[PDB]
Amino acid sequence: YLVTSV
Amino acid sequence: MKPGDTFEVELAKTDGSLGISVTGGVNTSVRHGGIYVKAIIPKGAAESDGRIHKGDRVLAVNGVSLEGATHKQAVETLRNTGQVVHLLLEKGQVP
Repeated sequence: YLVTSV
Repeated sequence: MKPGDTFEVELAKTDGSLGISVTGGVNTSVRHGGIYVKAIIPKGAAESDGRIHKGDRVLAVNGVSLEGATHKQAVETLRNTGQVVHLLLEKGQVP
C-alpha cells in the first residue's frame, strides 16, 4: 500500500 | 547540518495524524528497522516541528524501536499510541 498519513 | 544527529520530537497528533506519510520499513532494504517519511503535511504537528523533510528516518517512537517494523507495523507503532508521539528521528542526510 505504502504512504499512510498517521 | 551534521551527520549523526537525532531529534527526539514530542508531538500530539491532531485527529489521528502527526503529519507524515510513511515509507521504507524493514520490508524494504533499509537499515534493518526504521520507517521513513515520504511526504510532509503542510502544517500538521509533524511539520510544526519541522526539522524533518522528505528524507528522514524514524528509528523509535515513544521509546519504542521500529525493530522488525514494516509499513503496517510502523503505522501501528505511530498510530495506536498514547496520544503523545515522541518521535526519535535520525538524519536523512548522508555523511
